Amino acid sequence: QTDMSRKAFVFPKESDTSYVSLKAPLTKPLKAFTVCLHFYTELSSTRGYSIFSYATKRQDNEILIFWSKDIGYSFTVGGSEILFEVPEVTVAPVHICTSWESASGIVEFWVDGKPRVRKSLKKGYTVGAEASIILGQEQDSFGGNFEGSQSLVGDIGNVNMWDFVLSPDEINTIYLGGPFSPNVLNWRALKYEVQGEVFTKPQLWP
Amino acid sequence: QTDMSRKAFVFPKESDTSYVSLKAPLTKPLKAFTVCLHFYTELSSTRGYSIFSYATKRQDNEILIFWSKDIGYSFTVGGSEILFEVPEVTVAPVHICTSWESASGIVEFWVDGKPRVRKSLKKGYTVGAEASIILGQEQDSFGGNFEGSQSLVGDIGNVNMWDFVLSPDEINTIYLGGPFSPNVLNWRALKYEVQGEVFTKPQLWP
Amino acid sequence: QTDMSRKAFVFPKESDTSYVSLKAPLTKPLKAFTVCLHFYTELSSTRGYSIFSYATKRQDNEILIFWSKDIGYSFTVGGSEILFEVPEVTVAPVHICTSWESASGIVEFWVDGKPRVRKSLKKGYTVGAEASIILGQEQDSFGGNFEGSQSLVGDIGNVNMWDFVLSPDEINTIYLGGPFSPNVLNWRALKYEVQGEVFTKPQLWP
Amino acid sequence: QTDMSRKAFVFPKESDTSYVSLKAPLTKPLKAFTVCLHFYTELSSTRGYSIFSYATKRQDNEILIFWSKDIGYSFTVGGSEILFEVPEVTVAPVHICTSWESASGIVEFWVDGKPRVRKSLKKGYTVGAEASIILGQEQDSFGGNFEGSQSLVGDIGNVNMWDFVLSPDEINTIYLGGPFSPNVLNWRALKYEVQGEVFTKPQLWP
Amino acid sequence: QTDMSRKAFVFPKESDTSYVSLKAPLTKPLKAFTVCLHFYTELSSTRGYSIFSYATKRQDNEILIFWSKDIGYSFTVGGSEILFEVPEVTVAPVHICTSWESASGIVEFWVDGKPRVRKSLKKGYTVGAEASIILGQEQDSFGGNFEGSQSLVGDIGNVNMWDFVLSPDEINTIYLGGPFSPNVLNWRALKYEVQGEVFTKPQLWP
Amino acid sequence: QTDMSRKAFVFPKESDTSYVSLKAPLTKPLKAFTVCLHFYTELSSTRGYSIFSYATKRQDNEILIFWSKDIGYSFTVGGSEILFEVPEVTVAPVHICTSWESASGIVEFWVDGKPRVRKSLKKGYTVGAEASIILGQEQDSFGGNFEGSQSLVGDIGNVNMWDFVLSPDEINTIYLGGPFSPNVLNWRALKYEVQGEVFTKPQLWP
Amino acid sequence: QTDMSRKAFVFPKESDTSYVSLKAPLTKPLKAFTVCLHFYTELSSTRGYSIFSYATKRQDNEILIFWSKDIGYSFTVGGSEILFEVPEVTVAPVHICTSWESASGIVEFWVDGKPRVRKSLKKGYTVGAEASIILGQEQDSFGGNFEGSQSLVGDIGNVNMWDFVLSPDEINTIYLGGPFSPNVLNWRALKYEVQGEVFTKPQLWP
Amino acid sequence: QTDMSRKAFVFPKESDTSYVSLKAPLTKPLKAFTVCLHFYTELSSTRGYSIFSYATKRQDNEILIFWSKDIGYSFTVGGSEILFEVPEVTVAPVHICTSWESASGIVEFWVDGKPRVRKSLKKGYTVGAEASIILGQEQDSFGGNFEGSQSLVGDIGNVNMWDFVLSPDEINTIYLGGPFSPNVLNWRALKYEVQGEVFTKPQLWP
Amino acid sequence: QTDMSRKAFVFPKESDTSYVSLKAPLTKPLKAFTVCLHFYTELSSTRGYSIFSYATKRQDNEILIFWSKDIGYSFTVGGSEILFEVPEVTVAPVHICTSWESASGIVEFWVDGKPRVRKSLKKGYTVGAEASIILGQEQDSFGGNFEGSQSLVGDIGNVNMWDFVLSPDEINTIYLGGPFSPNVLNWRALKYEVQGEVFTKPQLWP
Ligand SMILES: [Ca+2]
Ligand SMILES: [Ca+2]
Ligand SMILES: [Ca+2]
Ligand SMILES: [Ca+2]
Ligand SMILES: [Ca+2]
Ligand SMILES: [Ca+2]
Ligand SMILES: [Ca+2]
Ligand SMILES: [Ca+2]
Ligand SMILES: [Ca+2]
Ligand SMILES: [Ca+2]
Ligand SMILES: [Ca+2]
Ligand SMILES: [Ca+2]
Ligand SMILES: [Ca+2]
Ligand SMILES: [Ca+2]
Ligand SMILES: [Ca+2]
Ligand SMILES: [Ca+2]
Ligand SMILES: [Ca+2]
Ligand SMILES: [Ca+2]
Repeated sequence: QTDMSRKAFVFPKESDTSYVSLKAPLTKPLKAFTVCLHFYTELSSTRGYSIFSYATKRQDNEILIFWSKDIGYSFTVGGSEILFEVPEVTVAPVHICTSWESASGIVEFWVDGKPRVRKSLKKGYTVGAEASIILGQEQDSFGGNFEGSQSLVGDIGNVNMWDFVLSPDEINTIYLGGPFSPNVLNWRALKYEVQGEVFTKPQLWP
Repeated sequence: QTDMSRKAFVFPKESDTSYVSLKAPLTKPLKAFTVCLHFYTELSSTRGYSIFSYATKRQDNEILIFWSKDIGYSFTVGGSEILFEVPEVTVAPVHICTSWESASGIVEFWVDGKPRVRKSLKKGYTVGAEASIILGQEQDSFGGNFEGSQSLVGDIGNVNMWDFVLSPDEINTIYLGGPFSPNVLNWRALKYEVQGEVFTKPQLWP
Repeated sequence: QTDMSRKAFVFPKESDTSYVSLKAPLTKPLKAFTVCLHFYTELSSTRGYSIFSYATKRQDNEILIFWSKDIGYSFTVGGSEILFEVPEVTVAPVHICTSWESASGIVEFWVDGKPRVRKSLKKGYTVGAEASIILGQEQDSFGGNFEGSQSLVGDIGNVNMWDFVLSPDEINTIYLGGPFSPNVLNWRALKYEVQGEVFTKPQLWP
Repeated sequence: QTDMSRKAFVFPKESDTSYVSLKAPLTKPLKAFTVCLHFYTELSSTRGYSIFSYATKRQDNEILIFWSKDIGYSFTVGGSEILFEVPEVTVAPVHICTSWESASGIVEFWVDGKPRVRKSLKKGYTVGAEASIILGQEQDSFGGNFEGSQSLVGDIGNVNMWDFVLSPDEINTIYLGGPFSPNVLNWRALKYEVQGEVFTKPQLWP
Repeated sequence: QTDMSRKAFVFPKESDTSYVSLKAPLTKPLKAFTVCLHFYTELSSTRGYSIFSYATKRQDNEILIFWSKDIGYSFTVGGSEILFEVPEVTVAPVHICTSWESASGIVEFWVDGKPRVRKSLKKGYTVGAEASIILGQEQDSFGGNFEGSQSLVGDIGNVNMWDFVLSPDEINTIYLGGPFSPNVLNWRALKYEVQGEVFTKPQLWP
Repeated sequence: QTDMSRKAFVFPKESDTSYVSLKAPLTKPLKAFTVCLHFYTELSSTRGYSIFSYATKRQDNEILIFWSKDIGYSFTVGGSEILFEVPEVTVAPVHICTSWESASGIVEFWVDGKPRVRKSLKKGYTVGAEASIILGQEQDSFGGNFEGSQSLVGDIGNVNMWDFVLSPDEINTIYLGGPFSPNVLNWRALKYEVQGEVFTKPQLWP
Repeated sequence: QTDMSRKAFVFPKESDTSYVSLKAPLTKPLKAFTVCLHFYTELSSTRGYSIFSYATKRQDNEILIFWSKDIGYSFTVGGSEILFEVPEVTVAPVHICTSWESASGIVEFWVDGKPRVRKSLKKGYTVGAEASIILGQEQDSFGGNFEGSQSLVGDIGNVNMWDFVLSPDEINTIYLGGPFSPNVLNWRALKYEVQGEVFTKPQLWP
Repeated sequence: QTDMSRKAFVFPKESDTSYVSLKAPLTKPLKAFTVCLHFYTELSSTRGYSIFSYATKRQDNEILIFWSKDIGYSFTVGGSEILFEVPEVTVAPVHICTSWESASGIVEFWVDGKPRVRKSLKKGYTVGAEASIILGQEQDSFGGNFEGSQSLVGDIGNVNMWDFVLSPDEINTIYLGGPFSPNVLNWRALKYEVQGEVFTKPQLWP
Repeated sequence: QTDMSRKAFVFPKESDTSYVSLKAPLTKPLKAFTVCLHFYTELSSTRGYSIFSYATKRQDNEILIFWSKDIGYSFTVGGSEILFEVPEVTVAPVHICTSWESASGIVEFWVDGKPRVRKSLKKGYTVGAEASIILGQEQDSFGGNFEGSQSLVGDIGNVNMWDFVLSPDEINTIYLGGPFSPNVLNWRALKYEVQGEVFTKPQLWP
């Protein structure tokens, strides 16, 4: 097993082929999820980029967190999308957590430990468990059809996924970094393979 | 009576049907009141929304705390309005306390523990005791005739009401959430009825 | 004598009839003085207003502390006037101390414990003891001829006066709320007469 | 959960009743750890005292940091003790960090950013996760059997725990106060209960 | 008031008659205080002496800061005592602050800007407001019964008293002589009476 | 000589006659100096003003610290000038230190304890000791020819002059007001002559 | 060797001739380096300037750290360049660390202890060992052809160089003034020739 | 060959089996050598220990750097011993360099960059090339017959060996750490075999 | 008169005949004085020696500064004596200032710029102005009867006398050698006569 503790994937150039693919142990479909990660990029002013691409064979945008230029975070489940407008962006490593509960469709979006207002999305939908989870690229087909103009350039790490909505107090722990253990996707117990020009480096963020 | 502590009502979509109705065990018509609440919504940039609607058969806007777009807090008692103009509104959870006394008609409006200047309103009025207290909607009938364009979207919680003007010292403790005991309307002992899509979730705020 | 400690005069409407007259014991002409007060008004958004009027039978602006629109504090003694041009004004209680010495005419203006540059005004003048001290109105005759366009709206309190120039240390103890003994006009021992709609309420400012 | 930054627990009298109990919801057993803390006491010449007591139900001294009078720091894991002799200790706040690695049993003790020599302890052992973590007292049973002659008298704070061995350059960051993310026990995000006479005060140490 | 700034009471010879009485405008009974002062004396290697003696009519040792031969500072409140043992003493001006809080009885003793360990004393007591404050002597009645063997011989100055516990940040400013405003007993505005052989000299200590 | 501690010269009106002349007990020509002073003036946005005018019969601008409108500080030695442009000036008391060394011509300028970049001026020059040092005016003869447009209005004090370049650590303590001994011009021991409307007052800055 | 600790090279004038040449007997060609330094200059808003110019006989820009006007830090290795655009330059002493690893070509750029995003440069290149390191000038031939329009004006110090990439924790140690051991270029152990008008002065920066 | 940069060998237990054997590519008999190393041990006050054991087939103490209890560093070549008395020894890592020259027998012994007095040992002797270099043990045969009472308990690292006398200037760089290239035994490029309980850890010294 | 600046009298040999006698332009009997001088001698562990001897026809010990072996500085006025005990003397040049005031009897004694505690002596006495000042001998008659066992051996210089008590500030400048103007006895303007073996030499102290 690989323990990524204090290590981040570095995607130091724009390309369509540098990416890492993550394997979840998940088999049953998701009635809820929380995903959290650190990322650090310069792109935000220049262009949009894919942060986190979760594609099932039914749907290439089954979970997508997308920075949209001059807009903010696009959050999409099942191809349906909502925006958390971010009007001023700062060159610092940013930590996000995003939780989606099917039963109500409530999306919480958390940036550096601050919550966004709970929006509604895709109430009653079910996320498929058979997924190609890709970091560094946007996939428009199951595990493929990357576009360089949507690649992440820079750092991504601490990528953790839960099959349930974390409470606010939990998320405070994640941000400050107290003890936690994910069950869908564990940074400390990460099954992954790396394709293209991708490096593991010490994380820049504490 | 439910201890709603740590929990908030989530109004995740614009609708004309999602509201919670709060039941006051209130006998005497109000010579004075204090209402305090947290809310968190992004609409402030976008449109007006009803924070707190208190209606009676003779008067639908018997108390209205209303965000008016690009203006700030409308405060109404008995159909008469005053404004606490807010030139710029943070996308953060806002705690407001508002207190009105019939003998003087002084309104104190408090935002996040900071007092606005006292303003006169409706000296010698007397607020009807038998009232429809609606969260999430503005109301024009006794308990209905809502408007989608004025529904709150996002969170409302810690809704406490006193039949008297708290001194500044109490209002400090409320903003701290220190030891206090409402008597008209107690979040720790809320009697309420929920209609439409309204969800009770962990509050996003201290 | 009334101990006004912790209490403020509230002028919640503009009128030319609401004023509180302060009775000084002073019988000997002032060759120097200091006047400190807390006030709270949003009128700065709107118009000029009298903070503090001190009229003698001869001269109605014997001491005037006046907010001049787009300018700031207009300090005039014996009808002659100086500006402390204030670049930016905010919705906060403001504590001012202003002291004048005949022997040199040095005016010191202190705002929230920050000194303005010393200016000379009316060197060699002498201020008459037989005066009418009015809060809430600018005063153009010994007890009257008020203008609504110049009234105070909101809060005035801690109105203390000395017949000598306080030192910088002494002023710091006023602002930080230490012990002091005003010998002309004592908030803790105020002889005063409310007229019209003026209220005594707890000071909003700590 | 409370942010304890800048604050310390004060245990101002010898007793067996005053303690604070820290919650670490660890799931996986600790194969390695680092614990760092600030403490301030004058007992060091009078008697021994428990700095940091970690107890499992099988083992009450599962991690103990103990000052042995006229000896120095006692570091025990799984009930076996090693001494870091300290021929004199001054009346000053002392920052200690101690790391233990199962894979080697190397114990690394740091006092005010100076390492002691590395020593071997409990090579191949494993520390149980379900534990009672106590400040101010020494445990002789899980969560209890405190003994006044072993209580801390004085201050303890900045209690941070990692489930891995910090490198020497990381420990300098802690000592110098650079940013860090404790993965087990986070002072910024501390979950605790207080029992008996214990107070939260501003830290005396920088 | 006298501005004592940079001036010290010199008690150059042993006597039982020479003392300074300090008048505090104090009427509320003190739930907490800070005493800070400079003193300079040879006696420390020879006999005990009163540093700072505060008496009420019911208690001659209401607050006492006493040097005890071969022991150190004795801090006593309401007649109950604790020792801050000073193992070895040198001939230099020493700046002390002492803080006491009723709500916990924590005594903070500060020597030249270094904190002693927090100790417990007289929790829940209250210090009487009507007091005789004497420098140079230890009083056993309200203002008398001095003893020559307990008199201070040497320099005392910068006697500042607060009715509240200064935070450590503050106290550093004190010891640096940063801007500070004592609200109970202020050097820069000292109301005092001298009896016998006490001289006002330039302070030796910077 | 006078100890001017905690006192400032006040130049409360614009004139050409009000100035104070400071006498340097100096006989040997200066190969280096440090001059530090506090001043407080509104003029900064209106017009230029002389801060510190040092003239000799050879050279009326032998040292000139001069505010040039919208430029900032002019520092001139021997009539040759360098600028420390200050793009925004604010109404606050400002402490400057300026240092000149002949052996290198390095000018250190310091504002409120922050150093400007070292610039070179007048390498190898030597400054005459027989000088008229005038505050409040720019002198264009040895001791006269003032210009009202160049007078200081406001306050100047703590003028301390050294015949050597203070190290940065020294200049730090000055700004803190640690103990220091200026050997050319000492505010604790100032010999001065006051001409016209100039007052000694308590200094407004801390 | 000379210990430059606490000392900076001052380049107080624009010149083509003022430089210091630093000697490293670097034997092995660099597959990695870190260079860290403090510099202080006002030119940032005026024009570009060379910070750190390292040349080999084959390549005049073998390592160059260059401020480029209204853009920021030009980092080039082997004549290939990347930009860390800086939109808004404080005039304050700035600490930078830059590291380059051949194996990846990852450039880390750190400004006042905060990392820029990692960028790719010259993957697989090797930096020549026989090199001339110039402070104060940009060199276009192995040891000359300096352009005064590119000279640094201001301070350079703490110039430490490692032949390997420092971890983030090592860089926090450098910036916080912790203990470090440079294996290529050592301010504590610096061997250099001053040429032209360069002075050694105490550093203006902590 | 391994780069042991920033790593140390750790001997955390007293044993006669834990050692590392260093394989010098030494082709020729040594007329001169320098050996420099960092080591860190408590034993110095307890008992003697081998630092650096060089044995040829002919001579088991061909070079031995030995801490003999209460004396200090025993330096012996060819079985002939000189003592550098170290009367006070401390718990700090100690960097030693030691050089011996056949042509003169002058031994330079350097402790933390301080030279001991030069001493004569074994003039004209010639050290054999066929040598077992052992760290952690003192060998009485070629590669064997260790004694647990002479083992190093603690850290050793930066083992660099030159077949020539380093000048003092070189030694300085060694101690501070600038660029150097050893030709007999290179820590940057080390061939070593590990026997028993020996660990490689991050070095504790900077 | 001779400017003796930078020069000291050297008394290289014990004798009862070597002295320098200093002539005071002093006529009014001293109500107060300060004397400051540098001396350097190794006798302090051998025997007592006269530092400074002031005689009148009526009183040979009118002012005596005397080192009394194992005690310290004997200071006597009118034959009344106080000791400033020195715990351990050091072999270095020492600067003392000692000052006396009749009106209070207070003695200030300064050693190397550090004040001793003020001690009372001879209050209300007056020192005779018709005086013989001798350096190098203790005089038991008006200008004679010296004792070799009391002679100074070594150096004395910078002997300055004021008819008044210098402030602490002033004494600092002395010790630093800032500009100062003695009015009783001026080393820059010295009248002296020399008998026996005394030499003028460059001063050893800085
Ligand atoms: Ca897609
Ligand atoms: Ca795409
Ligand atoms: Ca309505
Ligand atoms: Ca409506
Ligand atoms: Ca008028
Ligand atoms: Ca009017
Ligand atoms: Ca136990
Ligand atoms: Ca026990
Ligand atoms: Ca007593
Ligand atoms: Ca007594
Ligand atoms: Ca001019
Ligand atoms: Ca001029
Ligand atoms: Ca070039
Ligand atoms: Ca060039
Ligand atoms: Ca052997
Ligand atoms: Ca052996
Ligand atoms: Ca005698
Ligand atoms: Ca004699």
